[PDB]
Amino acid sequence: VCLLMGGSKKILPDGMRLRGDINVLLLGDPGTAKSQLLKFVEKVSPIA
Amino acid sequence: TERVFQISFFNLPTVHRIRDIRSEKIGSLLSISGTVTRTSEVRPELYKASFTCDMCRAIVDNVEQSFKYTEPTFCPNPSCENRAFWTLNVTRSRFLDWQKVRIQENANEIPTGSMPRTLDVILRGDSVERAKPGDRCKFTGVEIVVPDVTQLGLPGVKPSSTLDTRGISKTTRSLGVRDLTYKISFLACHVISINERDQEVFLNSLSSDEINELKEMVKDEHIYDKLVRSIAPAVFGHEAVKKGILLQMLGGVHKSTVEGIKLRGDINICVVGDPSTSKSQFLKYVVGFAPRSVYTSGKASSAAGLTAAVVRDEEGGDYTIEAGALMLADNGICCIDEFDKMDISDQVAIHEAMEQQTISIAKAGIHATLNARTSILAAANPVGGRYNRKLSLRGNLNMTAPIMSRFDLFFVILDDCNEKIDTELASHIVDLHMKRDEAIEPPFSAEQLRRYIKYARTFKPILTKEARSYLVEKYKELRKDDAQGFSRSSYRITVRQLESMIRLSEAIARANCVDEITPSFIAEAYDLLRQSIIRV
Amino acid sequence: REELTLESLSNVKANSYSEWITQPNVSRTIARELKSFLLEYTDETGRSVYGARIRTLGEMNSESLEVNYRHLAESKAILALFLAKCPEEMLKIFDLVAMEATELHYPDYARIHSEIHVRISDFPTIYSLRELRESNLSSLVRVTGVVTRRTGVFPQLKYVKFNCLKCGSILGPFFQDSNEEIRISFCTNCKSKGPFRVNGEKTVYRNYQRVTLQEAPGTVPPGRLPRHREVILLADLVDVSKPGEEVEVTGIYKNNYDNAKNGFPVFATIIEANSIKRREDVFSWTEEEEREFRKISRDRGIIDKIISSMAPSIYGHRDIKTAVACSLFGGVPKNVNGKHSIRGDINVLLLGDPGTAKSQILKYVEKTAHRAVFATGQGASAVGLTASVRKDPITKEWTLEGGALVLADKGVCLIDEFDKMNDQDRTSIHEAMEQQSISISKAGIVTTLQARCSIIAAANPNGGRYNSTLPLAQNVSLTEPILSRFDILCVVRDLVDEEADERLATFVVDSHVRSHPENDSPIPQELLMKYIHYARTKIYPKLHQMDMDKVSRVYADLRRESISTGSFPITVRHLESILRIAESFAKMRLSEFVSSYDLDRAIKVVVDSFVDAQKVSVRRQLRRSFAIY
Ligand SMILES: Nc1ncnc2c1ncn2[C@@H]1O[C@H](COP(=O)(O)OP(=O)(O)OP(O)(O)=S)[C@@H](O)[C@H]1O
Ligand SMILES: Nc1ncnc2c1ncn2[C@@H]1O[C@H](COP(=O)(O)OP(=O)(O)OP(O)(O)=S)[C@@H](O)[C@H]1O
Ligand SMILES: Nc1ncnc2c1ncn2[C@@H]1O[C@H](COP(=O)(O)OP(=O)(O)OP(O)(O)=S)[C@@H](O)[C@H]1O
Ligand SMILES: Nc1ncnc2c1ncn2[C@@H]1O[C@H](COP(=O)(O)OP(=O)(O)OP(O)(O)=S)[C@@H](O)[C@H]1O
Ligand SMILES: [Mg+2]
Ligand SMILES: [Mg+2]
Ligand SMILES: [Mg+2]
Ligand SMILES: [Zn+2]
Ligand SMILES: [Zn+2]
Repeated sequence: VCLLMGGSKKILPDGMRLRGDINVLLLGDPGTAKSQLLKFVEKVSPIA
Repeated sequence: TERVFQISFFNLPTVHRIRDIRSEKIGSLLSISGTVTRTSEVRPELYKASFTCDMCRAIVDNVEQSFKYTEPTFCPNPSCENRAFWTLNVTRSRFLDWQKVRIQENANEIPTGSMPRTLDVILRGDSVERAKPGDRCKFTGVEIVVPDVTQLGLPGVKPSSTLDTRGISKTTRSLGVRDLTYKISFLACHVISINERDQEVFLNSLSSDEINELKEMVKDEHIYDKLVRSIAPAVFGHEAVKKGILLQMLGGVHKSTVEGIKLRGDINICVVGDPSTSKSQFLKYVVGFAPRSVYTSGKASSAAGLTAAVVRDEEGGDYTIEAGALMLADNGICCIDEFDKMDISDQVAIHEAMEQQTISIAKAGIHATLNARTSILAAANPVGGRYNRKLSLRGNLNMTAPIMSRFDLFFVILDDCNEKIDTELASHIVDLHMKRDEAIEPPFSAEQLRRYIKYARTFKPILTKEARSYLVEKYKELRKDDAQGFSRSSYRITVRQLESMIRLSEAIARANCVDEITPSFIAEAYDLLRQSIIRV
Repeated sequence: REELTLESLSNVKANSYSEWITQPNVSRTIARELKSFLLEYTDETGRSVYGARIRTLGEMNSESLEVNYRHLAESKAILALFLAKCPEEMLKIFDLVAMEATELHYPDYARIHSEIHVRISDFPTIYSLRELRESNLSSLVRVTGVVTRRTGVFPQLKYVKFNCLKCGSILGPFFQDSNEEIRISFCTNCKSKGPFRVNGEKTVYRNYQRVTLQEAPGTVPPGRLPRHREVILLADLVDVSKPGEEVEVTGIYKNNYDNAKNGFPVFATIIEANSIKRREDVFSWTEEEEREFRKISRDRGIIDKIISSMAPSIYGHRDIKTAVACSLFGGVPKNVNGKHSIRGDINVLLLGDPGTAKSQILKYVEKTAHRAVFATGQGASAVGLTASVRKDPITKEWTLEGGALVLADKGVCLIDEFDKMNDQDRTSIHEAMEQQSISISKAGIVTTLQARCSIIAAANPNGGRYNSTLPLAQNVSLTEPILSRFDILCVVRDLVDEEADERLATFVVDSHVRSHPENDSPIPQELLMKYIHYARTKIYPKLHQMDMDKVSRVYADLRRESISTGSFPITVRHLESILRIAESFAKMRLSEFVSSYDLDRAIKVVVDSFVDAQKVSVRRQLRRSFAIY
């Protein structure tokens, strides 16, 4: 949910862009639904 | 209408090479020889054209087309007085059969450092399809010239023709300039080479004295042993390899199932071993004795040279299939020396022909399925340049497993520092150098041995009922011998060995010239196969 | 004089048969006499075969009349000889004759089809493509061969209406044929001879196709290369002979007229096909056949009958055949709410030593499966396993080739040599097994093709022989991610038993004996193939909560004996493979719900596959842990 929302981007006066998107890693045992939650995120995101 | 007659001269006093062809002999009868590489499909050639005039819609026939498209000059009706406007109507025309053969120089006729020359021979009439790729044929006919526009840009003063502009009565741009550049071609009226599956038709057309000697050879008791001793007389002491070569040159029978598995009866042999063990002297012997045999090397071959290629002679010209080594050796033997040196892709290409005995080329708009019914006699060297006795046959050979499976026999030849054997090999090598053919003493000459093999290839061996059970028992014995625990066979046994045994038994039955496979033949095949496996 | 009879037809007053037939005095005689031949000829039993053929033609709105050559030859020998002599002037009179005969029975038929095409069949003289010479030109030949290429379907001018650019006038229909294009120089309204353009909108067209017919490689004499010809299919035969099909083409052998490349006036030849037929739909069923399927399904032990039916020249390998049947019938895909997706395909791996018949169980699946695509890790590259946008170098146009997994979108993909594959093929197969789709962004094309295929793979162990002491993961080149996607793993090793080896050799020598060139309870193949197609198309089984309890417990047991061993993880993927194989077991019985016995069989298959993929030390789960199942 947080990754789909993501944080707010900042464009500093320096041109220093601060990122708002969230990156989430799932290290896990095989058969733990990691791919199925990736496929669902692909389906539910507007662009994915 | 009228029968066209073909006068076919032959038996000329002399035979010319491709490089002996010179421009003095244009339009003259003469004989050449060459190895056929490519043959055209028979095509219709306009011989007596019929023409319709646009003014007078009459029909002028029997317009002889000598060598090129030629419209008539005078109309049949006197009123028209037209000469330049005509139409060819194809149904009302007459045609001949035309095939264009391509012939290369024979391997023994190429000069030092030069490359083989190629010539386009034109077969016409009843001589079409009398030459097929791979065969060395001699042609009798006319040395002709055909237009060759590719001579543009060549050095020298190329000839040209201009219309004579005198006696023409100008009034005060009519060029008519043509290029007289030609190339030498050949028009053959006679082809002779320099379907046998039925036995009786083969024996019927064969000289009586040869029947005398063939039936004497069949009447002989140790005919198998004499045949083996007559295989590769120059090589000394490798008798298992000679047995295998003889059986390969005889072959089994091709059997097709109900659904079309199409079991193949061609014995494939691989010869591996230590350096200088005569492995390439057996491949040398096979090519030059076995009919339709093609010899090639691992590093001098490509996937498009072994199997058929899609080539183009002229830019802006169409594409053609020139026949590969696996097709020039069709119904024969392909002797591939240094199989290990050959690239992986070429090995996969040869695998495509070992599985289905067919090659599929789908390149450039040609989607042809060619058949390559060939036995592959391969010579290979183990990795590291020397056989490892304490390593498996697979570990010794870089040859891929899909290729290795289709080889029925693996003859591993190892040399040893045996006092007597070395003294006797060396006597043979030096006597083979001192004398030329007196040092070779085979029980049968190549002529009658080839005749016997040609006769024995016509049989369909059948195995009797006890042969089936003993084949089962021998397969069981091979399986029991394998995976024993201490035998450590070089390559392990499966149902491919059982099929190898059946076809080897059929080859042995052909060697003995009997239509029934005696169980002793299965025993001999079992021994020959079993002795091939080397314990680690 | 101006009208002849059948007896007087033989005497030819012209130089050749073409002028004889073109002569109106002979043309009307031939037309009348063929009109008589269509009407009178009847079979020995009494059936007027051409009567029934006309009724069938009228009742199916077809424009092809299947005229035989026995009947013409026996009834009117001189006309059959004329047809075999000049089949261009004939089949033009007789097409009109057939049109008249079908208009008599079916009046007002010209409004439907302009003309009836006649398909001469059972021609006696069968030629070979290498035997065709100039003497066969302009005549009717009957060759046989395999189709190797087809060039689309193109319209060809048949009834040309030409627009006058001076008036704007549309000149009437002018019949154009396969000889050459026609042209008009005379107007009517303004009598202009200037530019006259074909009007595409008002012109009538016919289908046209070129098929390359190449000699069957088996029939070619040794040392000779197969010969090919170009067969022209016109307006009714288009798209009936796929490449690789062995057909018998009856047609007219003629010259393609268009000489200086050869130095000789040499013409190419074509065969304008009259009738094309396969010499020897398949998966379609009738109502009677559907009833037969539904009745044979009700018999008990049908699953074992189907299992034994598969691969009837492959000895033993009964677990392999069970897995092959399960994959052939397959499960059923499921979407919860468009949010969770589960594949309904059973991927089966065959890990075996050399000479274990793995390739033969792949060719049999290609035999029996509808929409089955065969590919290899290395070798004959009929299909590439990878979707690519490739520019064809001869036709100048790009093509988006879906991979072997795309071509068999709803069927089976059979991969041989799955142990050895390129990284590209490995990635393609892995991502089409994970997502059931093929994503491609090449040459401006960005699309996700569908690859909802069931994968049957054949592999060789890593080294040459299976090692029971080592686990399956390190006995073969491919690694954890790809092996997990395989629902069933059939591990077969080359055993060392006296009895098995004896009986396999008895089977092979019997097959060799049967196959000699001299005379020296399984469901039938075609019935089974139609049965499998019907079951896949019509049967979508389900389960019910009544069978939840046992399955859950089994899953738990599988887990606990697996971590105690610790060698192989059995995850939720194994429960979902049990479910899929249960759906397949119900499918082969034509059932709509999954019975508990189907669940038991699926559990048995899954546990057997998982157990046989373990080590000998880990194999205890078979003897005393999972012996209950
Ligand atoms: N907690 C769970 N709830 C529901 N289904 C699950 C659960 N865990 C696994 N599955 C199912 O298990 C099957 C395989 O799980 P995957 O999503 O492929 O696991 P994974 O951990 O991503 O595997 P890898 O690491 O990619 S090999 C899917 O069909 C999931 O629906
Ligand atoms: N387009 C093609 N499709 C299939 N096979 C072909 C094709 N072109 C050539 N071949 C093969 O090549 C053989 C040679 O026949 P042709 O191609 O007609 O003759 P060719 O050697 O190209 O001679 P010319 O110079 O064209 S008369 C054929 O019999 C086929 O086996
Ligand atoms: N048993 C033998 N009989 C006759 N000549 C032999 C024999 N063994 C070796 N030779 C001779 O030794 C040489 C062997 O050369 P090859 O026949 O090319 O050997 P090879 O086994 O192919 O060697 P590699 O594998 O290419 S290093 C030739 O001079 C042979 O005539
Ligand atoms: N159980 C069996 N029943 C019948 N024939 C068999 C059996 N096992 C092996 N064979 C035969 O053994 C040979 C093996 O050929 P394939 O079926 O291609 O084997 P394979 O397992 O694909 O071999 P690799 O691994 O590709 S070298 C064929 O001639 C089969 O007919
Ligand atoms: Mg995953
Ligand atoms: Mg050598
Ligand atoms: Mg295989
Ligand atoms: Zn004229
Ligand atoms: Zn006009």
